[PDB]
Amino acid sequence: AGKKVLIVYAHQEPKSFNGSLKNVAVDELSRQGCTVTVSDLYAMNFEPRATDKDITGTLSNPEVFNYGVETHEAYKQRSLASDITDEQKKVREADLVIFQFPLYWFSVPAILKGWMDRVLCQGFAFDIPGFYDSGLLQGKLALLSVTTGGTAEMYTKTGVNGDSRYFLWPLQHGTLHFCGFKVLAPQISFAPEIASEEERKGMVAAWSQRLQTIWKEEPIPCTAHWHFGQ
Amino acid sequence: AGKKVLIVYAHQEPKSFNGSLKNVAVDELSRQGCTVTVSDLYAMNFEPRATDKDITGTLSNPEVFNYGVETHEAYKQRSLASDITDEQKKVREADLVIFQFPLYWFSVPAILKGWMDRVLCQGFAFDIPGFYDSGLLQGKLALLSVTTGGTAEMYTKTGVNGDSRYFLWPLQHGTLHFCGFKVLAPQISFAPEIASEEERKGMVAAWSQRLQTIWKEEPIPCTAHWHFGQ
Ligand SMILES: Cc1cc2nc3c(=O)[nH]c(=O)nc-3n(C[C@H](O)[C@H](O)[C@H](O)COP(=O)(O)OP(=O)(O)OC[C@H]3O[C@@H](n4cnc5c(N)ncnc54)[C@H](O)[C@@H]3O)c2cc1C
Ligand SMILES: Cc1cc2nc3c(=O)[nH]c(=O)nc-3n(C[C@H](O)[C@H](O)[C@H](O)COP(=O)(O)OP(=O)(O)OC[C@H]3O[C@@H](n4cnc5c(N)ncnc54)[C@H](O)[C@@H]3O)c2cc1C
Ligand SMILES: COc1cccc2c(C)cc(=O)[nH]c12
Ligand SMILES: COc1cccc2c(C)cc(=O)[nH]c12
Ligand SMILES: [Zn+2]
Ligand SMILES: [Zn+2]
Repeated sequence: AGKKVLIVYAHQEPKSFNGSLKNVAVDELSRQGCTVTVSDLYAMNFEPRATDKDITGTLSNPEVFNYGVETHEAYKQRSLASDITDEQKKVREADLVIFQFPLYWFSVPAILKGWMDRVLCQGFAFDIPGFYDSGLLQGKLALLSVTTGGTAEMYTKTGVNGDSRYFLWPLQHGTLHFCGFKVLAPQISFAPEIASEEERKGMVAAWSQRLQTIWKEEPIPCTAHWHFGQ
Repeated sequence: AGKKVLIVYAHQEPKSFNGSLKNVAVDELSRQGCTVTVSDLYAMNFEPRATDKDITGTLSNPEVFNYGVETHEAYKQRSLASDITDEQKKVREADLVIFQFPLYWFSVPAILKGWMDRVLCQGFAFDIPGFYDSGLLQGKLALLSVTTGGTAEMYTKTGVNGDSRYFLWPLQHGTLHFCGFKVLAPQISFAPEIASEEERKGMVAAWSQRLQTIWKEEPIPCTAHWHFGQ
């Protein structure tokens, strides 16, 4: 409906399976009348390193540099690098944030890890206190749309990779829940490089079709039990 | 003696607590007669992004860029960027790789994420297929030395952060095990910033003491059961 979506997208190749998933999301959400923004990290050459270049003002302690202290202070003073504050404005206005990425080492590619490290700073995304259900991005929805090398069978409790939910923990809970997001169920598109033409088409359309009803979903309970069972 | 250690270190500040932990590791291993090499990622301005610049000369398929494929072929045809192959030589020669970093979003800082993404390429670290135990770095030891913001109590199974072992899974299992490493128990230095001066000394001194008999240690069983089970 009347909602803003930010898609944070992390793939080098527009003709990729990730690129297709990002474009069907843009096409489907735009069809519904949503306001849609994409941060295409590699095309923006997004800086992933957390450095002292991310602060442009007088440092709180120029003798011993502490990235988290300095960026928290910079956020309050408005002295963060503008690439960071550009992304913060997108996130502040968004009702839903979708992350579209290939799994790299059971996690996000580094360029996207750098977006989380630098954009989700203290004062903007959380405060101490003001995290988990009290995070500063409360009200907002987030969803991981992930592609894998490994097959769905590999990513089971007794498969070699363990259950797919296990590698979701640091991203869903440690990052998105910590910032206050409600987490929608992940979209995992398994092993598209191995899959047939028709399985690949089906995976694209399953995503497109789920997006038709995304505003009707409830978030997951983003708890240890959900991720690990027991 | 004779062992080679590589320390891959990811902190911006030489006077940091991470910096102190890296420096006692160098002091202690050097005292024992070990060959020691440090990759100081921030001081190297190490590139974290996985891009086509990682291949020199010409591409295996310059119409559709697939990073895994292109870097696999580059590795085989000795055509990877020299920042990558410089790291790979350090890893190839090392008996033990220590990673020293502050926890960022239940994981490694993006600069060290990019080291894993770009250094541990197919053909070097693992083959498809050719992993976990068919994994090309077998024989090597790896150890995560992590500092946290949250206290040990926060990091228990019913604490807000969940168990420490839960965030360890993508690094120890999805990355280090997958590559063939035997994984030594993690060194976790919980919450240095909230001091005291004496307890901080204590944590530096336990790390130094542990490194005294590091070569006597048995690896962990790097299993779903160790990370999640009872
Ligand atoms: C550094 C690194 C670390 C990795 N770590 C892991 C890991 O820990 N665990 C794991 O499982 N995997 C891992 N992988 C594998 C990685 O997750 C997969 O290679 C990636 O998820 C595949 O997605 P893709 O977009 O690149 O696929 P592509 O190679 O782009 O897609 C496969 C095929 O789909 C085709 N296609 C594109 N669009 C469409 C469409 N509209 N309809 C039909 N077909 C289409 C493409 O043309 C291509 O033929 C790793 C890879 C790298 C490089
Ligand atoms: C982007 C980001 C994401 C984060 N995500 C998480 C997360 O997911 N989970 C989490 O728990 N935390 C997280 N943190 C917090 C982070 O892990 C801690 O801030 C960090 O681990 C502190 O380690 P440090 O080396 O920077 O401590 P420092 O601030 O460098 O130092 C601690 C104290 O020890 C002093 N010191 C240095 N050397 C010695 C010495 N030899 N003896 C005694 N004292 C010494 C220092 O001067 C300082 O006073 C995050 C931080 C950031 C910026
Ligand atoms: C290309 O596929 C891959 C590349 C790198 C790592 C993995 C892991 C850790 C599991 C998996 O199933 N596939 C992988
Ligand atoms: C400054 O401390 C922190 C910064 C950013 C994230 C965390 C998380 C996820 C848990 C925690 O205990 N502390 C954190
Ligand atoms: Zn959660
Ligand atoms: Zn394992």
